[PDB]
Amino acid sequence: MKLSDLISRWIDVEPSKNAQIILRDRYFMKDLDGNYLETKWEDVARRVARVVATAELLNPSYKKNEKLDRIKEWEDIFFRVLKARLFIPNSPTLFNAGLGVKHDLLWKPIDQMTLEDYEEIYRSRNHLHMLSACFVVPVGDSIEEIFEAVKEYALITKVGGGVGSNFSELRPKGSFVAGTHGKASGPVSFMHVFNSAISVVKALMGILNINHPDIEEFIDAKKVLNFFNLSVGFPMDKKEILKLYEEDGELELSHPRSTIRKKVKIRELFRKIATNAWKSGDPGLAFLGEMNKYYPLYPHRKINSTNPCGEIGLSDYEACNLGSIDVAKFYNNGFVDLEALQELVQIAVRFLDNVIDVNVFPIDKITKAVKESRRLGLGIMGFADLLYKLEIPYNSQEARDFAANLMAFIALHAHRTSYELGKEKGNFPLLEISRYRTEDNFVPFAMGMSNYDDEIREVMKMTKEFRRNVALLTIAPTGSISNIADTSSGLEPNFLLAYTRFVTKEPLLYVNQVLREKLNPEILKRIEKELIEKGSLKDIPDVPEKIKKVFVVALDIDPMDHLLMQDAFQRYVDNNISKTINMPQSATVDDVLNVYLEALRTNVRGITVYRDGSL
Amino acid sequence: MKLSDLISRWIDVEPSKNAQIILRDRYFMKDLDGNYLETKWEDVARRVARVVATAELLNPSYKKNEKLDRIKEWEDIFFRVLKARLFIPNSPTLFNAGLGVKHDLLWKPIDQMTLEDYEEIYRSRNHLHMLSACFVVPVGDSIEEIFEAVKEYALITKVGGVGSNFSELRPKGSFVAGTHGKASGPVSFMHVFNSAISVVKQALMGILNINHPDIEEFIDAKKVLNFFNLSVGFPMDKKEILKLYEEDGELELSHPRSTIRKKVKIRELFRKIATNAWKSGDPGLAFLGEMNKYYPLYPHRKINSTNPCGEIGLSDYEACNLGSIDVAKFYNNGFVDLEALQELVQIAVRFLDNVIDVNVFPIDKITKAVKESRRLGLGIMGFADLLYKLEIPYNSQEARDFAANLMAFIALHAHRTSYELGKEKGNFPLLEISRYRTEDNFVPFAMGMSNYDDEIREVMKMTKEFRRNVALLTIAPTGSISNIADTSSGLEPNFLLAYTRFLLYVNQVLREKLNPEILKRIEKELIEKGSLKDIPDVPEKIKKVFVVALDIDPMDHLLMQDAFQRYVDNNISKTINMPQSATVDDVLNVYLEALRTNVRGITVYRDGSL
Ligand SMILES: Nc1ncnc2c1ncn2[C@H]1C[C@H](O)[C@@H](COP(=O)(O)OP(=O)(O)OP(=O)(O)O)O1
Ligand SMILES: Nc1ncnc2c1ncn2[C@H]1C[C@H](O)[C@@H](COP(=O)(O)OP(=O)(O)OP(=O)(O)O)O1
Ligand SMILES: O=c1ccn([C@@H]2O[C@H](COP(=O)(O)OP(=O)(O)O)[C@@H](O)[C@H]2O)c(=O)[nH]1
Ligand SMILES: O=c1ccn([C@@H]2O[C@H](COP(=O)(O)OP(=O)(O)O)[C@@H](O)[C@H]2O)c(=O)[nH]1
Ligand SMILES: [Mg+2]
Ligand SMILES: [Mg+2]
Repeated sequence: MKLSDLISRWIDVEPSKNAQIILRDRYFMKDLDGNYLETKWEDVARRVARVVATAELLNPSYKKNEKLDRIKEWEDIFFRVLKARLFIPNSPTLFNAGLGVKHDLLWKPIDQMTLEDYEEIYRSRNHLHMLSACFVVPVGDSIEEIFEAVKEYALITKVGGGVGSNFSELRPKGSFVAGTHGKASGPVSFMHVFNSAISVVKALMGILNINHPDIEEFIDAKKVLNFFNLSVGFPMDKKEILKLYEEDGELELSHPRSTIRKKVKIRELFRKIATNAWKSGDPGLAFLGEMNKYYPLYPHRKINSTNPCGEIGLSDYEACNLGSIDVAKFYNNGFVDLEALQELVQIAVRFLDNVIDVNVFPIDKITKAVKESRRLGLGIMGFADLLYKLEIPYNSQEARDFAANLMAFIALHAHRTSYELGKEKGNFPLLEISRYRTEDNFVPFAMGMSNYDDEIREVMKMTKEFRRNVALLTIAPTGSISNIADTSSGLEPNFLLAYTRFVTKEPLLYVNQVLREKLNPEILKRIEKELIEKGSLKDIPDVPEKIKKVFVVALDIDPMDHLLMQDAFQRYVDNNISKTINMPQSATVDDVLNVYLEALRTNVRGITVYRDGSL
Repeated sequence: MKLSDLISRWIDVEPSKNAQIILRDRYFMKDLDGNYLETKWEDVARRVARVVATAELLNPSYKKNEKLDRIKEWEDIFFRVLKARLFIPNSPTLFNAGLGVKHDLLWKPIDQMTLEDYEEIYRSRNHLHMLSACFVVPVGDSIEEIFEAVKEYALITKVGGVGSNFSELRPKGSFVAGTHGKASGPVSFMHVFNSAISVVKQALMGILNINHPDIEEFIDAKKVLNFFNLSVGFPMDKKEILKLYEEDGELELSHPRSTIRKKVKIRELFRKIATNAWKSGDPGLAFLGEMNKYYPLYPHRKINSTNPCGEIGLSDYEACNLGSIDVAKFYNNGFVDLEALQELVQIAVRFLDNVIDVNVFPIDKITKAVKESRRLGLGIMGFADLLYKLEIPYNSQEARDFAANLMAFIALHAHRTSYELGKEKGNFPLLEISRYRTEDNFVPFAMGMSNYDDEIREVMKMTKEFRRNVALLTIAPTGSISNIADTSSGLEPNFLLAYTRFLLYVNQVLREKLNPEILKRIEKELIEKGSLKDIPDVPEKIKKVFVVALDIDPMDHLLMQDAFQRYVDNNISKTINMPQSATVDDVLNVYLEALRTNVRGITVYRDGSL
């Protein structure tokens, strides 16, 4: 089917009542009187579309005469595509698009739009029209830098971004300084200033490397640092670490600018991490090494840290804007409609590329970084619900293969578009010095799970000359936009099939739409209460097999099947993937370690685990 | 007696065992293995004397061919005055002078020094060569400026004490034309500063104006910010606030970037301040308005904060280096040796003024605000011990008249030294646009309790043409330097006559004027009861004279602060000590009196509080 026909099937469907509460809450614009400028999703769509379309001015391929009706093509498409809720950019894009712009340009009917209107939009974008979500900033070994980073966190947060850092440069607690001669506080201490800053500018990523002398104390640093997610950094190769472990080897903890040295059994270090994650979900693992392995600019540039949820490895001062396709709405008669998914990837990658052009950053080292690489994060949401529609159990193999294929297709046409764009609009500045140029068989992910592999290699070849973006794909958690879209989040399985929203306060008993659209209505009413008490189908009498096997939830799916699904997707994603490894209450410390080890033998770039009943 | 004879009396009097312990712990320079480069107070004195003498390199009135002689004469006068402990610069000067300078150079004999040697000292001063106690930084109403400020706190603290007025920060809940938000408030924002300092190894000043919407929350913000002293700012005239209180009127709380506004009874507010001070000692009162009244650069520059102990009111990015004279060493047969004192005062001013030129700051706008104003903080210590020798009770009008004359004489000669350095080296860049120039009869303290006033008036007039410094005087706490000097602290009475602190003292003047054996006898009781008051079979004359802090009532405390402040161009560190049984009304009563006197701030501590 044609995108245009699918759009016509979605465009007049309004968001549900649950999304609407969310929209009125933080998403509809409010004039300084506290009033409402937007009252319906449609309006937000109009605003965002118009503004993102605006980046077409900067297009060297357009002449004049043509430029107007042209931007009026992209605004309509972008518009149609977001009204349908077929593609949605990260929240920042939706809050801040067109802040600074005059209130009568943003919503006026399109065929009253003039060329000068779109130039005015371009110019009126103020210092809070920050349309991206992920940032990383460094924190060098120095006070001037430490406290400049605290300032940077604040400002990025003011504008609605999430940021992280590797703190491994900070010399250990106890070090010599002069300096001052007072002794170095250590990174775990300095992270308190980071924590305190954000407590007052109303989540962050904090990484320390496994070989830092203070690591043991970091692993323990939330037993506080309540605005931090913490992960343990592995900048060496995965294989190197897995080896050392299986030999019961020892690790040298040391730092360039100190004389503090220690040796620890790596198994014990892992046990310490495992226990704390077992206890409370922190810290995660970040396989920095593995991220660099696939980084076009490594070792010229370096990936040292992820943003708060791990899904973008970013170099210093680099940011990345994201958005996601609801693959659930591409379900056509037992198949994913590839003909409509392709056009939309085409459309989405241009949209996201356009965002960068209309974007404003609090710190122009970040503006620089961004213009230089133009790293995007096209992803998906609604995947679990799509598995539902296709009758594929999440925890299966079929599911992972399908996943790998879906992702592979998207990867393909996403990059083919970075191509057609690097042609039409000019290469991302740093192409030349990238592994796309000086390498040969450079692929920004592992592959090995799809037919599309060979076509992908070609394209990465056609990409030695034309390429708008260092990278293009990710899988975000989509905590909010999957809500807006009425669909499951990112690549996660549904946590529950049924729960109780309270109206604001009344029992509104929500059941998953697809469960409704498939399981018998009488059956449902019987089981409902029990489903909500147990949070799963599996132990419920008189529900057919077909259905318990298809409509699995996160806790129905064992840790390993989670891990392996993450692997399938990482194989065709250039950035990382946000994935919680859910573990049953009855899981042990050993169970966590085993997850960790498996993670080591797969192509996952990080690890988050969550034990049910932990916190 | 000439200063140089005075010097000969004290130069060989060894720092006491207690003083020497302190010197080792934190003043004697150590080499890069924790070995001792300095083992004697004399070494400190040499090093500091020489570094500061080096400033003479930049003297425009010396020809290149007299410089070496002049530089060495200053090192020598500085060295002697310091070894004798007649005058001592603020700790940072002790800690840091000479950092970055080859060792073979700091302590070498003066006879052997060349013009090149001084030049090598001047040019090898590193970024830790930070010689000032007191800083104030602005904290403007943006995320940008708030976190810049925090980084400055970090930086100053890493090398230094700092205060801010947080009043620019829109009230908690305010509209943020920035974004979705609601401004967090000055108080929460101050938590970032406390947290930064909890982590940078080196006390902080936090001020919020009485009429900022968050003042109530502020006043309670320590009923944490464990690193802050807090004060209420009164930017408006002291008279105006007294009137309001007497009329039982109301104060509007507002902020130029908020719609948050509220009315409060000034009395209930004051009583709340006082209630907390009564419990805990915080917050103090900072009479900003009264600091601006005497601020030569007002209204073009403005004073919004003090440093941590409140003794220097400073404009944005301004820093100030302190130094104190031990006035007890000036006692001579019933009198203060005013001849000797005047010479030291001239030296002490040049010394402090030279410290500027060899001082390195960690932020260029401080370098600039200091070069432009050249504010000094010459003060006194040993005042209480002096009174003992003079047989004058601290709690009497006799002491306070003595204090005013004493401080008036010092003020006199200091401003007169400032004229002379103005003439010899050049005026403080902003002389031309200050009230010493653009206004007649301007005086930067209230005067009014000395025969020296007239004389001070005309030195101020003369200072129309030449003036090296916008301001010269303070009275600092002198917590550590008065120990280095074996004397009493600032203008404070001795807190105790005999006491063990971490071991044993016993007041040296009391040792000297008390009948021994009937010291031995009573010594047990005094050491526990903490006063001579209720020990019998001790005069009387001794009882009257040898009073301690808790023997002196709060008004006698406060009026001594008044007496000195009439003759100090900056402010004054004085604790108004209250007995345990004092009441919240006794504290209000202090404040009311504070408002009538010429005091520039208030600190109260009730015995038994914390
Ligand atoms: N005063 C301090 N207290 C605690 N830690 C400090 C202090 N000053 C610096 N540190 C920590 C911060 C960094 O982790 C590290 C480097 O400090 P920095 O400000 O760079 O000193 P420096 O660079 O002048 O001396 P160094 O050459 O030793 O790095 O030590
Ligand atoms: N996200 C936030 N959380 C808490 N307080 C904030 C936040 N953002 C700003 N503030 C407070 C900090 C300052 O006191 C005040 C000013 O913020 P600031 O960054 O100056 O906004 P702005 O200058 O961009 O716009 P404006 O000054 O016109 O409101 O608001
Ligand atoms: O409340 C939030 C949620 C997310 N993020 C950041 O936005 C990224 C994308 O998260 P998600 O897709 O879950 O957010 P959404 O765009 O659906 O609101 C996260 O990894 C974080 O870097 C953030 O700063 N604040
Ligand atoms: O630990 C300290 C003690 C004092 N001061 C500063 O020095 C001023 C005066 O302190 P004092 O005279 O007691 O210090 P000393 O010169 O005796 O070391 C204070 O208000 C602060 O500005 C500081 O920065 N850190
Ligand atoms: Mg450094
Ligand atoms: Mg602002």
